[PDB]
Amino acid sequence: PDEDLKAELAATEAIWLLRQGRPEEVWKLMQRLYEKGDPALWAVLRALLRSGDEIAILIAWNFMQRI
Amino acid sequence: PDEDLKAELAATEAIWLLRQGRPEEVWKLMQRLYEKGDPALWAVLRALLRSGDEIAILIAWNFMQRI
Amino acid sequence: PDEDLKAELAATEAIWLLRQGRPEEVWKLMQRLYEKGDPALWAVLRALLRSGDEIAILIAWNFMQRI
Amino acid sequence: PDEDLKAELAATEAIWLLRQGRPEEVWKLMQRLYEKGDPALWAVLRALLRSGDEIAILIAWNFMQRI
Amino acid sequence: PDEDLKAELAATEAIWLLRQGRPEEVWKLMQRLYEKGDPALWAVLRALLRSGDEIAILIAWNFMQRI
Amino acid sequence: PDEDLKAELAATEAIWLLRQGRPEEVWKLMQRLYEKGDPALWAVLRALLRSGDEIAILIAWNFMQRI
Amino acid sequence: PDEDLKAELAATEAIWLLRQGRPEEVWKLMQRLYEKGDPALWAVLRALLRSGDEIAILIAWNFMQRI
Amino acid sequence: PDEDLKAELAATEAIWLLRQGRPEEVWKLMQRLYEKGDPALWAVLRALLRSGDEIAILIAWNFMQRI
Amino acid sequence: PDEDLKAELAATEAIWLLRQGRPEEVWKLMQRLYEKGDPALWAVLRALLRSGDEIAILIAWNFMQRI
Amino acid sequence: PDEDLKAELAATEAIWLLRQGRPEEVWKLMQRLYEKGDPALWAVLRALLRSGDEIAILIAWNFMQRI
Amino acid sequence: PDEDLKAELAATEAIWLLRQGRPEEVWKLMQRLYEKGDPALWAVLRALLRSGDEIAILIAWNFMQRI
Amino acid sequence: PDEDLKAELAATEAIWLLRQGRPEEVWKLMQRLYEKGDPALWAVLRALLRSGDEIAILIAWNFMQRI
Amino acid sequence: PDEDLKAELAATEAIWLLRQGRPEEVWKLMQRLYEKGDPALWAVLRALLRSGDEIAILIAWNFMQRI
Amino acid sequence: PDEDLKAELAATEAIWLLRQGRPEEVWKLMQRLYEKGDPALWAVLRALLRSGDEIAILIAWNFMQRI
Repeated sequence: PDEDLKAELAATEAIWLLRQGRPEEVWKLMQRLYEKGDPALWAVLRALLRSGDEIAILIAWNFMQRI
Repeated sequence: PDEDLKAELAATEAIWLLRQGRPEEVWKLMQRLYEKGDPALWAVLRALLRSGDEIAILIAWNFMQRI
Repeated sequence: PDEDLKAELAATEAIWLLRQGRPEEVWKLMQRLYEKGDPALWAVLRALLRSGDEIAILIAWNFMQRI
Repeated sequence: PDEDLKAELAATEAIWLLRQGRPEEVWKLMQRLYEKGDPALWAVLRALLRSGDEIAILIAWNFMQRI
Repeated sequence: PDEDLKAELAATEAIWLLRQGRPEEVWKLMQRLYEKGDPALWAVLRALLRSGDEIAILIAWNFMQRI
Repeated sequence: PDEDLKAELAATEAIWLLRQGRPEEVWKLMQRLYEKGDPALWAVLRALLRSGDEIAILIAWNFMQRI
Repeated sequence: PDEDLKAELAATEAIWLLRQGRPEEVWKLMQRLYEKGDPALWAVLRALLRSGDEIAILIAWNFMQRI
Repeated sequence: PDEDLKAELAATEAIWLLRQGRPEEVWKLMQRLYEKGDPALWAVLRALLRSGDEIAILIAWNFMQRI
Repeated sequence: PDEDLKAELAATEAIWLLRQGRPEEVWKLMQRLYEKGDPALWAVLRALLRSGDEIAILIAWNFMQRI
Repeated sequence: PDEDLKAELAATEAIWLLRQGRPEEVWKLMQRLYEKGDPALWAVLRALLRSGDEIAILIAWNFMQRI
Repeated sequence: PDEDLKAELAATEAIWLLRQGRPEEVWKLMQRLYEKGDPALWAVLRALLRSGDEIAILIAWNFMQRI
Repeated sequence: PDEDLKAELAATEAIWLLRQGRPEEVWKLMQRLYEKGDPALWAVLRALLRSGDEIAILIAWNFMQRI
Repeated sequence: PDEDLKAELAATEAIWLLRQGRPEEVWKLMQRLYEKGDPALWAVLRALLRSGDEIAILIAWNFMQRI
Repeated sequence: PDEDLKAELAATEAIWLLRQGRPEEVWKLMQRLYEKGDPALWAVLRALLRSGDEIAILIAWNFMQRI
């Protein structure tokens, strides 16, 4: 399932950007995934919610509140 | 009470879709239940809230916020 | 795998009928599944055997003894 | 003793089919072994009985009840 | 990385204003940072969220809910 | 600092109204404080949030969500 | 997935030959699998490595050292 | 450092392919990284060595033995 | 008291420069504060002395030995 | 099974030569067994590997690395 | 013994390059030391082997295998 | 950061000279580093202060007292 | 058995050279012993393997891998 | 190394003079060692610092403060 690989890679990139302090790029990544209709958006959301970081949690909440 | 059977089946389908990674179909299921006025919507919401899964919980919150 | 969804729904309906006290309807459900050649029959049997209820266990034994 | 190898392979295939959810194919395997007069039938029966799975146990009982 | 120094100073000023009881000035500081496109906004948000103060937490939530 | 006295009195009145079962009057008090630009609004909010009462907490959240 | 069944059977035959004291036949089995390009070679290697038997471990090392 | 992102992605893909049972593709990934001179090869090697999986460990050893 | 804010910011910058490994800039910061007669010099000295870092402690001692 | 007796005798002679300090004769014994195609080679290898002696272990590794 | 100082410096540089993620430069350092006939090569090897890092250990093994 | 490598090497040389009983050479090393304006002077000072050796501590104090 | 004395002396010299930091001389000693056909080579190898020193262990492995 | 003997003798004489209550003679000994450029000065300083006697410690500090 290459879709699962793409989900894993998207979550890895999202958490890396989080660790590098680029919430704007996390938001842009989620935006691109949503615009494409890519299901990896939900893997990114799951990784953000389970990261345990407050900024990531609020990012996930706010992005779910708009899709 | 066939209504209770339908509620059980709706909650089972919703949780199964959740485990299969189809949040979009969970949302569509909730949308159809709401549009038809089916009370099984609340059984689905209860199952989501008690699933213990973050994505399901956020889905339940966001869907209650619109009906 | 929608086959797995159908199996889950069949097992949920069977256990619900059991809880509602309709062994005749459980038997009829198993009969219909067998007539169709539907593999969900085995999911129903597994759920009955693991229910821990004596009536369900005897129903499962007796139905397996005829297929 | 290539007969022991064939018994091992038959039991492995039977338990694999069990894990893959194909009781019909387990039954067909047992039927073929019985038709050929192959002693690996008893290895299959022993593996099913010691698997600890209720469906396998009932399959073993019902098949011994007909040979 | 003088950007990290600016982030540290912004978070220090935000928490100091919090201790001095000026939520309005915290909000104005966040507004200025957002207007300039300064990444120190996220350092301020992180400090507010991890301060453990209810007013700061609500301020952070409400401000993220508008950018 | 008579401003601190006014903050203390506002918080005392808010909590008293809460104990007397007048959420409408708590809301009106917060409304008047906001209209006049009085910083005692934040003391009232802090007292409501730390009261540990569910109605007061929801009142504080909802009022912060509008100013 | 018949590929998984073939992997299981290859590993079972390899470990059986090991228990029967035929390392030459284990090597020939691995050679045949490699010649055919069969992925069951890796299942055989994994079974040998996890067997905990010194001869099997050395066989696995030496065969990986040549493919 | 986008080089660190690429290293993270390469290691994630390598471990995912490992979980999907494609040692051949892990080897091809390492081969491509070596051919291009990409430093992510060492991130892949480190992930394999620390995965705790025997096949990954042997793959890492054998690949380091040829570069 | 904006004087207290300036003291807090001076101490934060001094400890940040310390963490970044710029003792020369810590010394220059103290020199500027002394030249301007700014009381934040003592906040910087206090932060250095309580940092628990040997280099900072010696810097504080040596600078006090000249003012 | 006189083959098992020959394997036992070969392993006994190999370990005795080991205790007598004649690694050259152990190597020559293994060479003769390999040249004749005698399966007792593997019994000797197993005895060396399980002897717990470093020299015997290295001898076994090096000899397997050439057959 | 300036030879001991040079050995210490070579080992420090090797471990630093290891921490900086430059295995290629560790290999080049070892190659230069070997080419010049410098005994600090063995200090580097010892430091790599006792570092407890898997990549360094494999580097040390592979380099000793070629000199 | 080759500056960090130079700092590491300077601290290693300083501590080695300390072990060799050459305080004069430690002082000369610090003098050269100061004359060149090399920031590795502070790494040397930190290593001396954390060495736990009384002579090194006094050397560090006395040298900081003159720069 | 004067050959046992020669083995003891060879092992003592090898371990002494090891303690003196001369791996090249250990290798040359092993080379001379091998060239002359002296059985003390195996005593040297055993002493190196049981020394517990990583460099000695690698030396023993590599030298056995060539004779 | 007769230099080490001379260092030992200088430290012994210094500590003996300390026990005899002649700090002036300790100071004169240090002065002579410094004037002649003898490295035994540092052995004397080390012995004084590690003696645990307050007068010796202050003597060592004050003398290091002048060389």
